This record gives sequence, structure tokens and C-alpha cells, in this order.
Amino acid sequence: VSEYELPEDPRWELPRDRLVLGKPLGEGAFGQVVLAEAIGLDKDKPNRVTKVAVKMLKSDATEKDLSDLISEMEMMKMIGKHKNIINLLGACTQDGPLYVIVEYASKGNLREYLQARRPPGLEYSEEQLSSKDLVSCAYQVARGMEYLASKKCIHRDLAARNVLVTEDNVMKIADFGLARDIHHIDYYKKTTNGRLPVKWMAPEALFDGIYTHQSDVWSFGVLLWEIFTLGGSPYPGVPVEELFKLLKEGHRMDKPSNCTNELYMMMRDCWHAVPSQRPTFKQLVEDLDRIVALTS
Repeated sequence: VSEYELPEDPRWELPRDRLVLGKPLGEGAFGQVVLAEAIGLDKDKPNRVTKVAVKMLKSDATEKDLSDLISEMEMMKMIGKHKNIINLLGACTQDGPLYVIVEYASKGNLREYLQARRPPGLEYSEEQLSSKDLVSCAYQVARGMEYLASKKCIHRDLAARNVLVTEDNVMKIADFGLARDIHHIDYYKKTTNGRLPVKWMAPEALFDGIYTHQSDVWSFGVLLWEIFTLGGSPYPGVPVEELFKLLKEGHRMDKPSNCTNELYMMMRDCWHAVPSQRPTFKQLVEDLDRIVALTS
């Protein structure tokens, strides 16, 4: 990207004056997000302003940070609108910093959201959620991922921290900087040493560098475990340095406390050693729907 100079796309281009920057939201690693006001997005009612989130490069940006930003933008162009995916609102691509303008989620990411609602239990440290609530979180994220897979897209970074919660408590998948398009190819091969959090990586992705929708399913299993620990961190006590060996020996996380055996069996299913023997996101959606219907 050190000189692939960005083209223009009038469909998505929003002039920089129609954007007013304010408080910073997220931080760290590959970029930076600030809260902003956008003047006349939907056009047909062009004098109202919308609260939006703006992704941009941070202070000491690297080539790959920029590459990731651009890629996130284009990927979100390809994916399209869906109820459970933070969708693209616009972009500032010419004559200044790259600005990727996306939907704003007032209630933060799923991990924070879940941790803010932990009952005063012994396995821990707002108002609590019912079982049907959590299972509905799982269901929503599953819908989003099913849609992603229908569009031949691999997220590669599916985790609680990358799921956002809206004002109406809707789940919306975010962070597409590492997302890859696998239209008309069997898999995606990763660089020699990856840039994705190890504890969410499927074994075939960690050891062999193969990414498919199935590895995303693995990640979703870890996400289930995160949801029903109400924001716990995967493989508690286990340092990354020691996870490898464990995974190569068949180690799997235990059943979280407040969790049915059906859901833990779903987690274990997502964590199958053989990728092809894992459920698809469609099957996961069907299952989670069935379970939602049988819960209160």
C-alpha cells in the first residue's frame, strides 16, 4: 500500500465538511475510532445529522494498518447491509486521512456489555440477562455470520470484543480489517506468523494457516463460551505460550458454570478437530433458533 493511491467511489464518498469529529471511542493496535456527527447521510432528508463512528489510522501507523483500513472498507462494500452487521455509512478517501464511517453502537462491545451485567456470583468479580437473552445473542451473531458466509466472506477475527451492541440491544458484527474474500477459492492461506489473537484461532489456522468458514465456526464456539461466562477470557489461567501444545493434545475448555449441556455440546461441536465435521453457520442458526423457542 506504500503507493497504491486510493481511487474514488462517488457512491460512498462523503465530503469532509459534512463530518464533525468529537469524542474518541476505541483505541489501540491497528487503528483508532472516534465518535462523530454526519451531516446529511441518507440524503432524502438531508439536513439531519447522524451519530456515527469513524475509523481512522492512529498515531504511529504502519503500512499494514493502512492496508487493514482500506481492506475493511472494501470488504464492507462487498458484504452489504444486514441487521446483525455494523454496515458502512461512508468514506473520506481523497486529500487527507482515510476515514471509514460506520454505524454507531451506543452500548459498546459484547464483552464489556456482558461484564457490566454480571450477578454477584462466586464465579465472577446494570441488570442481569435471562437465559433466552444470552441464547438470543448467540442467535443474532449466528445470523450475521450465516449472512457473511453466504457472501463468501471470512471474518477471521470473530470474538466478543468484535461484536457491538446497539441502543436497541441488537448484536452487530464489527472489525472487518482482517476479513478476507474467498469467492471461487477453497480456502485462504495466512502469512507465516499470523496477526490474530491465538486463543480464538482454529487449530488448522494456527498450525497450518488455513482459513475457511469452518475456522470462523471454531471462533464462534469460543464466542459462545465468552457469552455464557458473561465476558470471561478463553482458556483461563493458560498462557498463550502453552496453548499450542494443549491444542495439539486435544485440550478443550470446560463447561462454563451457568450453561446447559446442549450449549456446551454446541461449543464442543464448533471445536471439532476436523473442520468439515463442524456445523455450518446455517445449522448453528437452526439449532440456536430451536433452542430459543424452547427457552424462557
